[PDB]
Order: sequence, then structure tokens, then C-alpha cells
Amino acid sequence: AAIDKLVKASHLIDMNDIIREGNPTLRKVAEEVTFPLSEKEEILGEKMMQFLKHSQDPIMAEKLGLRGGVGLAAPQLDISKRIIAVLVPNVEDAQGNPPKEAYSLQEVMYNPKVVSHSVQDAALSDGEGCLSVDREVPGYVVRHARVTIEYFDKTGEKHRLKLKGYNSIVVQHEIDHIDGIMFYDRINEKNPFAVKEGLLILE
Ligand SMILES: [Zn+2]
Ligand SMILES: [Zn+2]
Ligand SMILES: [Zn+2]
Ligand SMILES: [Zn+2]
Ligand SMILES: [Zn+2]
Ligand SMILES: [Zn+2]
Ligand SMILES: [Zn+2]
Ligand SMILES: [Zn+2]
Ligand SMILES: [Zn+2]
Repeated sequence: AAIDKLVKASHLIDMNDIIREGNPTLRKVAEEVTFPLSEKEEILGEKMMQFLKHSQDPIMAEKLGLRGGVGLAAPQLDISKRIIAVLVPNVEDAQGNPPKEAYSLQEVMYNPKVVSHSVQDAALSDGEGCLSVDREVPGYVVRHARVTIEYFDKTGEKHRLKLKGYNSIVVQHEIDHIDGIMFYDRINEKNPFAVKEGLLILE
């Protein structure tokens, strides 16, 4: 089982742990976790966060052969549980000063879901990618501009959070993975770059 390989104390998640487009696990609805968490589930969360951390450190990323990334969902590791990790850094300013907060979003989320959202839609100008998808896929991935989410942390504490902009896009993309939805499911079928009036194009 994947879970045993991934939770071994010395194991670091890398690209070779990521399942590929076509693997049926990517299209399942992932199973809810129960609290208190098993050790495996707690460790998996930690390994997932560490993966993002490693991904974002140019030298660790070079060492492990990782591209930079801000999100990861358990189904991408062949684990059909509702566990996602998100790590969205703030950027340095023009003078090279680090931001006051390292991250605008940093969480391992258990059983996350969208509980409400804006009528307005948004999409990243540059489109979206996927660690599991080894194809070029152009177009606007159309999502909710703003969302309210609930989730539980590793302790079982419930959180409720409003998200907008890029962080909104990120959590939606991850939650989609745990529902068996892929980014290109949300790209217009006739014209990948169609803009419905009022769509927020995010720079
Ligand atoms: Zn591995
Ligand atoms: Zn069940
Ligand atoms: Zn722990
Ligand atoms: Zn490390
Ligand atoms: Zn609620
Ligand atoms: Zn709705
Ligand atoms: Zn993804
Ligand atoms: Zn929705
Ligand atoms: Zn399509």
C-alpha cells in the first residue's frame, strides 16, 4: 500500500510518488477522515507539507528533482482520503526585502469543503498545471472568485475561512482533487480562452 511507503520515517515525497493522469484514484470521491487521526494520516499530512516546503526551496528542489508548487492533495499520492496541503508564499518587494509574513496561506486541511462562494467567477491568466498531467493544456480554468471554506486541522479543531484572489484558486484546485475533478474539466470546450463578461482574470 502507498500509505506505508509514504509514512516511513526516512521517506521524502518526490515526483515518483505522484500518480499519473489516467490512474482511477484521481477520479474517485476521496473518503472523509475521522478524528482522532491515525498516526498514518497525521504523518501523511506532515510529509505533504514538507513536500511543498522542499519544492519551494531551490536547492532542496534541485536535490529532489522537484518543481515549485503551492498545493498537493492525497489522491495525487494514490491515497483516497480528503487531505490537502497548501503553501502560498508572499513575495519579496522590489528592494529584495522578505515579506512580513512568509506565507499568505499555510495549512494541512482535513475534510475541506466549499460552504459558500461568490456569484462572480475568476481564472488565472496563465492557466493551471498539474503534477499528474504531462501534457500542455491551454486555457482559462474557470472557478469561483471568492469562497468560504471549512476544514479541520490535524488536532480535529474546525476552521472557517474566507478566501479570495490566488489563495481562493489554490484551495479550489486542491478540493477538486479530493472530489475526483481535474483542472481541465473547468476549461471551456469550444474556446479555451473564452471570457464571459465579468470574469476576473487574475494576473
Ligand atoms: Zn518516494
Ligand atoms: Zn465512508
Ligand atoms: Zn506529528
Ligand atoms: Zn526538509
Ligand atoms: Zn458550516
Ligand atoms: Zn453554489
Ligand atoms: Zn493538482
Ligand atoms: Zn463550486
Ligand atoms: Zn474538455
